Amino acid sequence: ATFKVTLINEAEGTKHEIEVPDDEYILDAAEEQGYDLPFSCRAGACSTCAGKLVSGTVDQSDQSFLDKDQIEAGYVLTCVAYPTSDVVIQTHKEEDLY
Ligand code: FES
Repeated sequence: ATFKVTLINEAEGTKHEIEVPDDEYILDAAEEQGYDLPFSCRAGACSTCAGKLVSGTVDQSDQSFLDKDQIEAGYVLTCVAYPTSDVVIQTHKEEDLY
C-alpha cells in the first residue's frame, strides 16, 4: 500500500502532500519527493525530527527517544516512522518537547 502524507509547517503556513510506501520511513520519502526536513541522528534517538500527528496512524516501533506520554500526545520521530494509514502531520515540533 502507498499512503498519502500531508506535511504541515504551521509557522510557515505551508502544506505539502507526499505519497509514502508502507515500508518506507516518512522522512526518506519526503526527501525523495523534494522536501528537506529537519534531522540529526536519523536513528530514532533524538528529537530533531519530531512531528505531531493531526490524523492517521504510524508505526514507529523503532524509536527510542519519546516516552509513552509523548507518544500518547501524538508525537512522532519522522526519521523512523512508517505510515499505517493516510496521515496528517505537523513538522518542526522539536521545541514542544521537554
Ligand atoms: S533525527 Fe534523531 S530521532 Fe529522528
